[PDB]
Amino acid sequence: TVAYIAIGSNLASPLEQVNAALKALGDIPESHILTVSSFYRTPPLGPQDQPDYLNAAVALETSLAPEELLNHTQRIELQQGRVRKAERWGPRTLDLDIMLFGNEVINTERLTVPHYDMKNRGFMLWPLFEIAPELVFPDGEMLRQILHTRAFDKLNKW
Repeated sequence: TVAYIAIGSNLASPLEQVNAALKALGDIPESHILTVSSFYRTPPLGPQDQPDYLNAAVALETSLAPEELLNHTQRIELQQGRVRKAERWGPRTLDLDIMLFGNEVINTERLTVPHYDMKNRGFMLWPLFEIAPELVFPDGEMLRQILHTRAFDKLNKW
């Protein structure tokens, strides 16, 4: 199998925060680094001030349970996905959501393979477009079919 995971960090370090999930995504048991797009850099929020939204795509070979695979990444996000700051570490900056899970669909109260928030974003589809520009979503949708229908502004590489 193979689950398309994403990577989002709210830090401004040389892949110092992404490196944590990068190796952890491949550290997920029953899987192993199969593919990983490049790191992007979407502009801020506009009115306020959002950091370098480093959005990347991944293609792990996780044969685990969509819920466990979710707990795994989520575990790395909270376990080894937090910034350090003296004796008072920071919040969770490491992000890793299962954009997809091979060719299946859940959409349950606990699961949601067809990343309910990937077919409506302009910073989560591009990364996947760098490894699966023609990703045929489980339900049938196409990553390209969404980028062409919305024409989301491309993002620069971090």
